[PDB]
Amino acid sequence: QSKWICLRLNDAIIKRHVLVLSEYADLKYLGFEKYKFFEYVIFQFCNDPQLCKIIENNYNYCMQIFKAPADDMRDIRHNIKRAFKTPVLGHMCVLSNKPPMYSFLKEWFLLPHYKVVSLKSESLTWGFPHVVVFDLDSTLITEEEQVEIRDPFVYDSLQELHEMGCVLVLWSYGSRDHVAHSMRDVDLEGYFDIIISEGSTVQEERSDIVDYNLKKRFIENKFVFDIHNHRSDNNIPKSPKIVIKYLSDKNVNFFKSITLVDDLPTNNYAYDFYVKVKRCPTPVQDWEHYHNEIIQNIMDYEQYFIK
Amino acid sequence: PQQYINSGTEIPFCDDAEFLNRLLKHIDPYPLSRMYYNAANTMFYTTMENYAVSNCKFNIEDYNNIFKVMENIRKHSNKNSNDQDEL
Amino acid sequence: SLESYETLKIKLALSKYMAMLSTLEMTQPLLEIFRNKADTRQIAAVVFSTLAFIHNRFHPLVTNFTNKMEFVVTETNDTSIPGEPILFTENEGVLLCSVDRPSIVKMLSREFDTEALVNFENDNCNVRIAKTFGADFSITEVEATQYLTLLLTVEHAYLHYYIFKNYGVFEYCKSLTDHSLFTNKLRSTMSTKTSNLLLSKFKFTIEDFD
Amino acid sequence: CNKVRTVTEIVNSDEKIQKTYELAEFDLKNLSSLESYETLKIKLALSKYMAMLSTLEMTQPLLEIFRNKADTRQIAAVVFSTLAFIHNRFHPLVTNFTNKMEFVVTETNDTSIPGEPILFTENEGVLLCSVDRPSIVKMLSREFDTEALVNFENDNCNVRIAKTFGADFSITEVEATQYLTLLLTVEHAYLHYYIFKNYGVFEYCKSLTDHSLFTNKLRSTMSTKTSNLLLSKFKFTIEDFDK
Amino acid sequence: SLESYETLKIKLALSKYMAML
Repeated sequence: QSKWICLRLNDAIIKRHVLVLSEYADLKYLGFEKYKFFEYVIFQFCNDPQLCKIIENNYNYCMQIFKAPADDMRDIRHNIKRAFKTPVLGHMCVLSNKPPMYSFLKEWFLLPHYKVVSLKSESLTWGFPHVVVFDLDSTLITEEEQVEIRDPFVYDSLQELHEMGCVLVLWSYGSRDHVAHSMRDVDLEGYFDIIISEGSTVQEERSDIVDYNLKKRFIENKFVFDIHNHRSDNNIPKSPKIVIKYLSDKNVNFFKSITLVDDLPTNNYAYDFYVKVKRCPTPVQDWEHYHNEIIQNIMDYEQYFIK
Repeated sequence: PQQYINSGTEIPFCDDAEFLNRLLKHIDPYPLSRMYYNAANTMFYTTMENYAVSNCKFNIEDYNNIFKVMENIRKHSNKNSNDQDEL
Repeated sequence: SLESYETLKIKLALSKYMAMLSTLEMTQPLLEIFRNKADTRQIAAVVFSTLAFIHNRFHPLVTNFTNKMEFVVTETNDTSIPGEPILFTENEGVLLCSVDRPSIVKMLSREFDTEALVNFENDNCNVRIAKTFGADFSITEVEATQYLTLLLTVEHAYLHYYIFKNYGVFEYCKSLTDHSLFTNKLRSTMSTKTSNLLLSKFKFTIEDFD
Repeated sequence: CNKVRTVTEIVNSDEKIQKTYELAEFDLKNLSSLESYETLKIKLALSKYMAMLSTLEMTQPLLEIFRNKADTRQIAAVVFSTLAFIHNRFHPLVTNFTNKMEFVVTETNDTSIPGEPILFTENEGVLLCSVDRPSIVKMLSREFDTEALVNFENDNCNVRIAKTFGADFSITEVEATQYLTLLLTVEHAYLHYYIFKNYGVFEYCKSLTDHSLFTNKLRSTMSTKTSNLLLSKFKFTIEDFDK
Repeated sequence: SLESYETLKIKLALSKYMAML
């Protein structure tokens, strides 16, 4: 629960990317010119009013002041998109000069600043992309072990979504094996963008190849996850870390908004939108209302603010 | 710069629809692809020339990799598009 | 072809192009004008109209292309770069573009090629001998081909222009260092008419020697 | 073999067309323009230097100066200016140096030296230089000169036939051409001057016992910019040394 | 570098010395 402040760089020499500071003095860690890399930069509100006064006297950059008691990633994003009237925001830079312990945002991509040069743009969409992420084992499939397409209308809706550029990101928690069968069984991949498996579990991380099935080009479902929280509970959230990682692997570096669609609300750590799939032992053809919901969710920013 | 008679913010449509429709028709037999080939080759050839006329390297590779690159049809369905029900 | 009507729709798009040209007070075969020094103002105005038409087709929903734009025909190879006969720029708040008239003319020179053996539509006695038994408005094939080529030219330019408009000079540099940001993309919004845009219609690659 | 091949195909594989070409003659045009503008650059540099000299109150034609021997003033001035220009072309930084230097005209054959008309004594307390006006005049004996000549060529159909198809003080050229003589001479001298100015008198024994090896020291030393050595052949019969 | 600003600090001490003289 804190007041907050943000730089807005005057000359957007690099766009969209934003940073978070532990010190007003961190400018010294940044040195010359590199501030021109970061369109906006958030800092916790000054305790001493003289700091804010000197800031107010500085003309080198624009700035904003606000409250964000809501210590949440997506809520902060929403607030900032309001403040600067911008639908999209870049990645958050980090340094070995360790960030302020705003670790409530822990689960996120962190850019070690120098990768800024590594920031290629990408072809993959001519519009700014929306993204939707999915699961197999109990998400949208029929509950029969031989799953069925709930609706061929959905089957073609898959391709239709390309009209809007909605990117389609399956992460089955189930092993690669059932996906290996599913692929041959139904060319949803022929309608569908990105696939991942093995998400079921988290491993006790501590400091102490699949192509052969049919000559595929598919990912090593590597052990990229970590304990991350090391606490007495049993949650396997969908991971923006891995997700964005794969996105930048696809050179996907920006997005409008991302929705998770799954049967498990718990994994949603404040995703933009969550679609609790209605588990079904029949092809329900319920997709019509799911469509409508998602469309309205998209429209939310037609007003320039999600609400 | 001076070479701009800017502010000509016309949004023309010049709806000589049927006269243009008939004038089109005497172009119909021309072999579309064979004719297009001419322009395509010329574009490539001049672009090629200019890099040598500035002693440039060239990534013929990249040229192929980028220009006139071919997506892939995959859909099993149909879509609605513009047309004119003239007359 | 069962797409023949859509090939005709593409021919119709080209016909709309050339009709808009003829309507905009075209004086002489444009190759002459481009060979000429004066009336480069007129050439640049025509190009402005061309950009407006392109934006229209791309995005009919929005009628106004842009209020104004600034123009510079360029007269030397040193004022140009290979592959890019047209070059958008922004100066100190001023949006402007420049063009290599000599290179474009030299391109127009090479259009010599003309019909050679290919597949052809049905010729039959039942077709033609039927007519033989009984039953300026002039534009030659290569003539129309010239305007076609000119139209096709500006596609690449328009794409760069839009990209720069949306992503600034830094991504302008990105697109120029690597146009492979073009690579095989129809993914867009609906208004972008991306399938309608002529990238799709036909494809090429170098038969890589060695 | 570089018979580059090209194929184009319409959507739906409706038709495919092929063509093929070769970089030949493209490379030729490239080489043509390359040498063209580089030669232009060298010509511009020559003009620049000569023009600069023009400021220096040429009461006399260049040759008259050396045909006189009463002066030393004008001579040393010209020489110093030449060295300045050379150093400037090696160093895009107009500058001044140890602000004491001086000169002598050697005037007897019996004070002359083989090969080099110029020499520096690097620090006899301070830098000093000596020059052979007699030999300079001997170079000035330009009754040598005549233009009407013919260039060597080779393999013209491939190489040169392509090149076949392209196209008061208002003083004449021959003298100007002669300027190049002292230009190149002072270059050769500057080489040793720079070398020993940077390095040992051992490698000023060497470089003078033969020039030869100094290529090694020039390695990593050259400014990454060429000088005055375009036309790649410069040689005679050699095997005929007939020892 | 994470030392680069310190190298700049060395530059600063240098210039501080320089300007006085």
